[PDB]
Amino acid sequence: PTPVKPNYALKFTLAGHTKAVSSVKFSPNGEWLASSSADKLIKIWGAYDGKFEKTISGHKLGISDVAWSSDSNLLVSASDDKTLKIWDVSSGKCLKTLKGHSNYVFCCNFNPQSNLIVSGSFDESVRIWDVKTGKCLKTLPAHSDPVSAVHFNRDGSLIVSSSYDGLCRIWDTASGQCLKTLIDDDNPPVSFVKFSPNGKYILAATLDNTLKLWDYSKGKCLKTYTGHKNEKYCIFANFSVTGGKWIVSGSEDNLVYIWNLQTKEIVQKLQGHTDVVISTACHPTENIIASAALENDKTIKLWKSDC
Amino acid sequence: AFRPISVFREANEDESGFTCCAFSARERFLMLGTCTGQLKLYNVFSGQEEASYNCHNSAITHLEPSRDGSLLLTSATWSQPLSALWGMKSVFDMKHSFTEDHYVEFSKHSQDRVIGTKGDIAHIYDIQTGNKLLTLFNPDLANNYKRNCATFNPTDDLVLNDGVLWDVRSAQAIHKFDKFNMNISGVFHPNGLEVIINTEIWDLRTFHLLHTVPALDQCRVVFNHTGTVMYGAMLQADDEDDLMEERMKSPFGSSFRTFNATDYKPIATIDVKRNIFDLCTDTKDCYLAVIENQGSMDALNMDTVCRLYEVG
Repeated sequence: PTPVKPNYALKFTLAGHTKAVSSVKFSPNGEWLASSSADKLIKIWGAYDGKFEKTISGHKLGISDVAWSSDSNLLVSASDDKTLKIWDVSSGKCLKTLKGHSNYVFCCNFNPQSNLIVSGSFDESVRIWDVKTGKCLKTLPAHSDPVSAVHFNRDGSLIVSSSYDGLCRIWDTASGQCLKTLIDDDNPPVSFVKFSPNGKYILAATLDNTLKLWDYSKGKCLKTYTGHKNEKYCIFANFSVTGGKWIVSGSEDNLVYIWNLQTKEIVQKLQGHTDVVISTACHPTENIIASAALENDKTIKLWKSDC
Repeated sequence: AFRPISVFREANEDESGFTCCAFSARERFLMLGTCTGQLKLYNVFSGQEEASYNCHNSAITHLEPSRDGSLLLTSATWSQPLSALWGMKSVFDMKHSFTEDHYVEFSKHSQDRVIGTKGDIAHIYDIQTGNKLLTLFNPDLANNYKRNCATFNPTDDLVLNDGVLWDVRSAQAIHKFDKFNMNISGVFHPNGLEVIINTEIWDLRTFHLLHTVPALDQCRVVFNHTGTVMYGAMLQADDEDDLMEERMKSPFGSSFRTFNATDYKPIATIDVKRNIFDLCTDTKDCYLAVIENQGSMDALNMDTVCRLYEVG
């Protein structure tokens, strides 16, 4: 039974990071939660009880992003030290150090097959890397400003990138060609983007307090979600699909916002964090939302909805 | 005469990351900040790393040790706090933080206060309590210097912020120096008689223009400890849509010059052929330590070395 509105409540608060928490990612098998911090550390927790599992170390500066491989065995991290790192989660060892970007790496993701990694950087480029060898396969002159997010589509044939230059770009993975450029009347910085689960839409956040669901092939904005505060930080956003169709996002008023995807009405606002909520994640099978907050908070919270 | 004495890179680092330096209280040892936020203590003659401490999670831009060896000021690139005051006596710890001040200096006569800068605003803190004693800013008199750095005068009774002269006692701006460049906000000459604001040398008493020094354009300056020679280095131009690999990458160009501290006439021009990150001298004005970046645009990272020269 899909509820009319969700009913998320706080169940766990995960402490341990000593600086702002930048990202939280549920492993695809639903067993684990990975968090990256400005404290240069990755941390692995139990997805359901929040039990601390381990710390993964190696980066020399803060970490912006982390991403699971499809089999939940590997992790890729993008750091301000200009590198990405591929990690064995079980051993916590750095398997590879992807070097190539000339400045901070902000975003990273595996493709569905997980043989490739895509990264975006402050250096305004997008890079496609071979996971096995760690060598950079392609360097796309993607934008004329820092790249805020990169994401593969369901079958890995398309990449989507967002940039402070106000543009979203759809790229052909195999050929590296830019297939589409989404522009808006105004071009406020695009602080986040990702494909929808079906792959036909992209969810793009702009630093004007707005989330937008786009049909990128046609370049039409289908849905707009507002009510939250987002002018400064690149806040991650999610499609929640396990108990109703929701859009979930952090906010600069320290709340987690949840909208009805179809109607665009706010259906819930989770309170508890004491600073900007910059990252949220939705468990792959259960109605669980992980949220992470910045320097004045430093904690991860798990919310569960019985509806 | 700048006779080479020693040279050394960061130990156990394929990409040496020295970014700033200052001689420590203990003779023969140099403090160096790094691009990974570390403060390291090195033997300047042997090149051996003696110590390393974590200070920030971003690169250190500037530091200053107090004269008595008990305190250290650091400023980072992109971390919280942005600047910090550390204790160096016995154990190394953080005494205080200055959250969003991108640059900090000690007071000069009595070093019981810190002056930090945030944009056009100056903050004056007490070293002991760490409390912000003063916030100096006037929108009427502001100049909006892009590289503004607030600073005390030698007797700590005057402050210079955004090209505005402030009386500390009354917290009242006494005079605005006109804006003749976009970046440099000026400093006090150690003689306490004049102010050096980019290419303009103003008299403190009469506000007359004492000197036009075109060679000081966009320069940061530091004096020997007898106040008789002034080293100046030109900041790296920021251009606009300049090539990547050229964007920032070093705070200064590859040259620094020496000036007679009384008539501001040139003495020597040294082009080390490597972008400069920082330079300093010891209390006795015997040596000049300079952080110089070797490498190429090919490099995605700096590869700096510290060179020690004999002050002729």
